[PDB]
Amino acid sequence: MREIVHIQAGQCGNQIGAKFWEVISDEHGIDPTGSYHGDSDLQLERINVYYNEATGNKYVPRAILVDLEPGTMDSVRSGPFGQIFRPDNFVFGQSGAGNNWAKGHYTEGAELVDSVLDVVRKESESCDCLQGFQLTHSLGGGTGSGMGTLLISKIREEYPDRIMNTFSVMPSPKVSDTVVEPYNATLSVHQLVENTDETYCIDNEALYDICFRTLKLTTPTYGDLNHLVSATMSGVTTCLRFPGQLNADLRKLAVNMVPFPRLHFFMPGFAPLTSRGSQQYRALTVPELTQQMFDSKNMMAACDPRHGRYLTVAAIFRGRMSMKEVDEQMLNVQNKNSSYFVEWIPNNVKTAVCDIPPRGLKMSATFIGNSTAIQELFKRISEQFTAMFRRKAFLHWYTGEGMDEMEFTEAESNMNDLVSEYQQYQDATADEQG
Amino acid sequence: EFNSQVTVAVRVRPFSKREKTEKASQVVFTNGEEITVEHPDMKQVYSFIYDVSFWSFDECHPGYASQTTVYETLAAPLLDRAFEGYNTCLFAYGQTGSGKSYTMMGLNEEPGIIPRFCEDLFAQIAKKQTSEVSYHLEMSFFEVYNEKIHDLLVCKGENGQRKQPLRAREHPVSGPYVEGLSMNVVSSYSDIQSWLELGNKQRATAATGMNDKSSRSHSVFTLVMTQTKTEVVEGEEHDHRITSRINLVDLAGSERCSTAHSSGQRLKEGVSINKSLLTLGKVISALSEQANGKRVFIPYRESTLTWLLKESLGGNSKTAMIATVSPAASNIEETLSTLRYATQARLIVNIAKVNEDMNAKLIRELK
Amino acid sequence: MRECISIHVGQAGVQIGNACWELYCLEHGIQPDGQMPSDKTIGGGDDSFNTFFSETGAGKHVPRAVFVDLEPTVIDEVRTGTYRQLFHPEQLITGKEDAANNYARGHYTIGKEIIDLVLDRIRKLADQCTGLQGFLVFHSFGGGTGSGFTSLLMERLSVDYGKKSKLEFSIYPAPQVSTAVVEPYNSILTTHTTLEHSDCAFMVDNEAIYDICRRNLDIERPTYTNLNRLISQIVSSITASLRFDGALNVDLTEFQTNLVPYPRIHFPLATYAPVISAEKAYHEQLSVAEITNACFEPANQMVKCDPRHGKYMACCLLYRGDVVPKDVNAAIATIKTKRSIQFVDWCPTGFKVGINYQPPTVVPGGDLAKVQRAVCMLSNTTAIAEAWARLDHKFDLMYAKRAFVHWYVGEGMEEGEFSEAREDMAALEKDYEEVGVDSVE
Ligand SMILES: CC(=O)O[C@H]1C(=O)[C@@]2(C)[C@H]([C@H](OC(=O)c3ccccc3)[C@]3(O)C[C@H](OC(=O)[C@H](O)[C@@H](NC(=O)c4ccccc4)c4ccccc4)C(C)=C1C3(C)C)[C@]1(OC(C)=O)CO[C@@H]1C[C@@H]2O
Ligand SMILES: Nc1nc2c(ncn2[C@@H]2O[C@H](COP(=O)(O)OP(=O)(O)OP(=O)(O)O)[C@@H](O)[C@H]2O)c(=O)[nH]1
Ligand SMILES: Nc1nc2c(ncn2[C@@H]2O[C@H](COP(=O)(O)OP(=O)(O)O)[C@@H](O)[C@H]2O)c(=O)[nH]1
Ligand SMILES: Nc1ncnc2c1ncn2[C@@H]1O[C@H](COP(=O)(O)OP(=O)(O)O)[C@@H](O)[C@H]1O
Ligand SMILES: [Mg+2]
Ligand SMILES: [Mg+2]
Repeated sequence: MREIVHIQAGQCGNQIGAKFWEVISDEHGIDPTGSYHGDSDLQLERINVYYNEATGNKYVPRAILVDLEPGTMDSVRSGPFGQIFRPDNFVFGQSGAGNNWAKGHYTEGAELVDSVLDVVRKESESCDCLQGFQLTHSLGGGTGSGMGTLLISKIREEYPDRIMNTFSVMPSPKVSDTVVEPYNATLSVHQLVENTDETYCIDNEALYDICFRTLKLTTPTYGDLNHLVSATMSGVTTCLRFPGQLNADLRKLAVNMVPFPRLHFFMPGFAPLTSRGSQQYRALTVPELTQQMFDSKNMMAACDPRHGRYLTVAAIFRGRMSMKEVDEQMLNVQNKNSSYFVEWIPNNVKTAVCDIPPRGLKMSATFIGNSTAIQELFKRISEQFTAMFRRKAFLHWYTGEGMDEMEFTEAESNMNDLVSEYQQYQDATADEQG
Repeated sequence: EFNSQVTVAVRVRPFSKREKTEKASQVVFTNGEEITVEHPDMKQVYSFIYDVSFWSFDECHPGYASQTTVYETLAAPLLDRAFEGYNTCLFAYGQTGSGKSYTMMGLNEEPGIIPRFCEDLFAQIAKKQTSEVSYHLEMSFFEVYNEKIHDLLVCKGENGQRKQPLRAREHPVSGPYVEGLSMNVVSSYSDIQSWLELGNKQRATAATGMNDKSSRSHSVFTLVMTQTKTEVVEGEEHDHRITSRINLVDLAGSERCSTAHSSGQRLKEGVSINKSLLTLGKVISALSEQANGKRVFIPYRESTLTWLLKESLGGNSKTAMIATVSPAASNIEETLSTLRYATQARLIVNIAKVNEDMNAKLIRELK
Repeated sequence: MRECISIHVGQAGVQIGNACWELYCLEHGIQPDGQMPSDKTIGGGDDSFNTFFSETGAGKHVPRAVFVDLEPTVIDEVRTGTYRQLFHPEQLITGKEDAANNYARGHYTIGKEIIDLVLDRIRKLADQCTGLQGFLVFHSFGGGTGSGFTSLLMERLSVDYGKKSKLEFSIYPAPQVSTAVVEPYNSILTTHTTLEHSDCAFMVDNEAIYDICRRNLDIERPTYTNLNRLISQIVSSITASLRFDGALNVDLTEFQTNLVPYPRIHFPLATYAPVISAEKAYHEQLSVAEITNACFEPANQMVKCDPRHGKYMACCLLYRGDVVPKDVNAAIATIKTKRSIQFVDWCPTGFKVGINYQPPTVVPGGDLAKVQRAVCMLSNTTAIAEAWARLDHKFDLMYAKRAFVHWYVGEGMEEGEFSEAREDMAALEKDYEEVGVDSVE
């Protein structure tokens, strides 16, 4: 019943989500026709979270594919799982946003957005009880940053009592892939802070290190990277589809992860990832998984938690785990690494355990963490931003589409206030005597 | 160099129809400056000191503070400083059915602070209206309702639903402000009264269990006063201007859903009020700890109210608080929360300055 | 669905079009007859790639291009050569008399009574296009038609179509080599008019490609059938994301944005790193880390201007073939580490990246090799100010004595148009100083 609408904006999200349905269908026993060819009877019990029944027990996903270019949509159709999506749910235009946040928000996206709302309002009304939404976009361009942030501004107005989860690829620290990353990443944060409840921040430079350092992959394509993001996307929504001993919805995590309404930027993770050789030399058990999850070298956010403090974290387990083995291990982290946690939250950790594991692993785990080390990502954009905006380098492509310099200054001070909201907590606090 | 302290004042209300039907006991006693609360259980007694106390419990007992008395004790100094060239703020705080709207706006035959303020302002202007000094006055009156902003001084068009919301923005110097807001000119008391009537008729009101005319929205009354003056200079005169913003704020109540029998829009709007008071409270708790050496970050962006009032709670204004309390024993903990937040607001210090409209230009370097 | 119009002005543009339309046909499976036999094996789809080639119901493919030269020689080669059965017979010759290398003839006098017959064909093509994304203009500073006509055209195209990307591929005059005594004027008069209307002007210089073809491909006696085949590749890279699949696709409005901070210094430089022959094709790895570093090797630039005398304001890398992003990020990280490649203080994110999957094709009779990887760089540098100053000094040496001006006045050009265009070119030389001065608080 806890139904979810998936929305995929840009060459990134439509490339991630396309793998997300290659990963969920294998978990629910759906073939590329929509026909069910599974083994267990638990798959079909809660397949309604992501899928809809069409005619003959053919299952059509609740996906929404949006972009300002038809090239990405052709890859989905001419692909493995192209024939299952609703062909009336592919919304597209031409003459894309040109790496301009001004176009996807005001000029071009505003022409195509009402078409997107037609799909959303039809899929949500067709759902019995909406748990929330799920957006996969890339801020750094103009479509996912512009046309995605605009949709959240509108769904939050129509559905203000529902969850709006977001899986966003953030700009990377070392090497750029778009020259105007700061202007587009900045203005998105000015909107996401006001209109989101969970925002999972992903960075490709970290996945390049995961794929190289852990998986021992020498030529990692974007398929492999998005084969990692889709995992966490499945772990967060596992306790709605399969049963367990301690279940956790989306709201139970945010209530246990968002202590103040603006600090909803997380550092995800997945366990157990290994190379194809070392698999025969490991022992799959919780103390082996918890060591990978809390490892700084297994994050996707390109931020070291050891330069901050975990305000609150979570752990979603899948398998025939032992709860004593789980509760004992999370306590070992806080008592050992007490400096990387806050004092005014006594138990900084939440846990959840499902009983039905991933297709080929006797046990998996998904990790979500809110830390003050996300300060480093926002503090960087604020430096690149003001360095360009102080000289007004590329600004005439944003004003020429119907924007003003004041809207560039608002987003700067907001992001700078979010830095201070995280920075007060990162410094160790002390009462008079306590 | 200036550090202006916030002027906190308290007003005890008389018993209500509910608190007389249920024959509730008196627990808030006064002696003048101090206000004490003897719990019924008689296990401990709390007492608080304030700059100003008002006791409207009895219309006969000595110490009875009236509308004119609260005015002449609180607002008249703010008017003096506003003419001096300061920005000023007067904001109410309390629970449901405690005398905030009656205190500030008042009724037809029992005026509050706002009409008296505007009247004495125009009187002093007409009495000092020389060719040496000219005066220009703009007003605005707006509303916060379910985190949405609304203009009160418009004649809405006919429709199934006609409430066009506005947006809040951040000007780098002037600070937060509202885009799309009617700033209407005023020459005398009559236009002010007409606009006040229109605004109080457009404001959101409802019937709940603790007040039949419960305001479902925060209300801000802004007056922008620009006084122009001369100095004999190399050329023409009329080369000094002093601007002053007066912000009179009437907020709603905490509204426990159990007592305030609420379902649907009342719950919804009530919940919004509860989220607005929690944020405001957190901002008054951080401003009272930032005036004691400890460094803290005030969260003004978590609520449109505190966001617009960034310049009043802190920053540049001479500001005053009117806490409103009920003397019954069935509301002790809420009265005490009000009094504790007021005693913490007493410790706030702002940096008030004269708006000469000349800094960095020429006479800053003269100085 | 995404369609781009090409405009080839002068002998230069036509001789690059012919180089271009020999390559666009091979990649997509088209013969010079306009036909497409490999549709037997797929059954339609979009292999008749609508970016360049429209299609008739009879199976014929006709390209979206407009040629114009004001001289019948170069275009009559097309109506009598291999590609006579491909092009629409409306190939705009009005060459009863050429422009005599005179921007006053190409703009006014002989530029009219042919500038109104060029807009009709474009307007005819656009009404066949649904998603028109922009124009691609091939011309040359140094002539009258490639200097006057283009200016005259780009003014009109900035009114009929307005806000659409107009990217130029123009041959910039070389510092030493030249084929005319009036390149300074026409190159200076054309910027002044084309500056406020174009969006990104890709420059090339034949003195550079001559050196590339000598050092790399081992061609010591080349001609223009070789140079124009390299330029054919640069355009295929820019337009590849509109035809084939990929991971990071780049629309036309991304070059207009990342490479052009201010609206007046939109003058980038181009490169093509793996310019190697079939023999040097072996003995070499040809990886991303190999190909990316060559694009900053100043000897492999396609315009003679050392970036080590200036600073980079932006850079766009366009990869093709078997390329993995992990190899790209490792490469840009190596360039950001080096100190001989300076970037402005107001662009710490100074790299745009795009990737495609379709490798380049090999024209038979060609000089280039078969490769699985290929890269095109597009860099906006402050070095280009040196070339403007050179053209400005030549202008002053020859305008102070009023040489060759009577040929321009004789074609309706005012004397004050040379002082107004040389004073507007002396502003841009100052703009490139400001963008190179490091900010201070
Ligand atoms: C033991 C064995 O025979 O091979 C393993 C294997 O080598 C490992 C390393 C697999 C392997 O994963 C990868 O090789 C990989 C490549 C790029 C990026 C990420 C992973 C495996 O492919 C993955 C596969 O696991 C799954 O298939 C999960 O069900 C996975 N399924 C998919 O994602 C999927 C993708 C495309 C099509 C169908 C299914 C999954 C992950 C998260 C949530 C649900 C399902 C397994 C056990 C293995 C192989 C096959 C080698 C791992 O898979 C994951 C992410 O759980 C990688 O680390 C685990 C540990 C496994 O032991
Ligand atoms: N790269 C390249 N440049 C060429 C080619 N043909 C001519 N040019 C250049 O064109 C420049 C002068 O322009 P023209 O050749 O006269 O061409 P045009 O635009 O028609 O000028 P007009 O004949 O006067 O109308 C010379 O400096 C050449 O370098 C060519 O095939 N390839
Ligand atoms: N992880 C991942 N990121 C991608 C992928 N493709 C693009 N991106 C990111 O998305 C950004 C490009 O923005 P994009 O949405 O494609 O621009 P648009 O085409 O104009 O909408 C870059 O910063 C990339 O880092 C992908 O396949 N995987
Ligand atoms: N000092 C007073 N004298 C007489 N009546 C009062 C006094 N204070 C409050 N009241 C009565 O109590 C009610 C106050 O409601 P109000 O102040 O509007 O609630 P809130 O302060 O929550 O907006 C009014 O109906 C008013 O008649
Ligand atoms: Mg009220
Ligand atoms: Mg010619």
